[PDB]
Amino acid sequence: STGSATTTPIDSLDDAYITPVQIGTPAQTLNLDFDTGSSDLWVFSSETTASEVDGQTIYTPSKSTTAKLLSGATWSISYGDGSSSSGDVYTDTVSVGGLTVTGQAVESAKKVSSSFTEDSTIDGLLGLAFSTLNTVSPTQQKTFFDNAKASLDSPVFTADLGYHAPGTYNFGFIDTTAYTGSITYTAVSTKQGFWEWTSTGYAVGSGTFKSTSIDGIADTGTTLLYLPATVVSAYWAQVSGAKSSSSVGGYVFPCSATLPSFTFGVGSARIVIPGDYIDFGPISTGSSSCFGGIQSSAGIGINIFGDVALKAAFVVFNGATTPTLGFASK
Repeated sequence: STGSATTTPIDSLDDAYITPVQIGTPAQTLNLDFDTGSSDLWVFSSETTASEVDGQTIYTPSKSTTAKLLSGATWSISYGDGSSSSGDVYTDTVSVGGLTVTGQAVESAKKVSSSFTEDSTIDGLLGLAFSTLNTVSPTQQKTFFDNAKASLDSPVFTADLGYHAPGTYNFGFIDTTAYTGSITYTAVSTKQGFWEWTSTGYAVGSGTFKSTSIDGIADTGTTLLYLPATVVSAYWAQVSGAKSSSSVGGYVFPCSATLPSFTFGVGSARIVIPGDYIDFGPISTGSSSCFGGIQSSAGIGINIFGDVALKAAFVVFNGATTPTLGFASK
């Protein structure tokens, strides 16, 4: 089997991407944030505290003939941005782009933090990291991908995120028309439960490539590119007037600037992020200070190849017995 679903930016900045997901019988379609940095499939639901719902589409298990309470199971998750959610668990039929899993754990939110409430466009998350990170207790649950894997033509999924445009998540096949040149594969460590890999270096604009190992995670659920302070300083030093602002929470730059590209290494291959991808616009409406898309990972504890990086590539998440990651230009 295979699946193929379009993923669409939630706003004009590509802050996140939503992908329609069918849950239950008859289908209830919710728009979920596919997150390769976490491993819970959770949804706004008929159980979510009413004051914490503001425009989201909810899953109502009582209206699904295939829903079953997973008795005694609870979940609670906290994300790197400080947001959180928690609740109880149903199993139900879940389909993505024509690919169906029966008995998927669908984590129903009883509570969500303010950031989720305030984002009316995201109806929940679909985790695509390793199932060892799944938060369901006392019986840990598998991700949609883990459940689907044995049925897939090939044990892979691909992320093809657009810049200010829709893109695609495919399951079970590699669309050889969706990228240019060849795919370069690189080793993954699953020790922390993430799609963790080591980039071979970077360049700023037309500058020389610096060969240096940068361990980080491929995380579709993080907007920006978070890298070591040394690397980030080298980038922003090439932008007149750019500075790190503690009041704003990162690097800002004059909105009048033209940003240089940023290149990252994947083995001997190179992925180029155009300068425009690094512009996150005015810090507040009407400001002439713009927020940068490359930020320091210092104090996160991990480097994160978020959407800014991933959208510059066609990315293969290879979930074979020995997992790997592939990157191609597109």
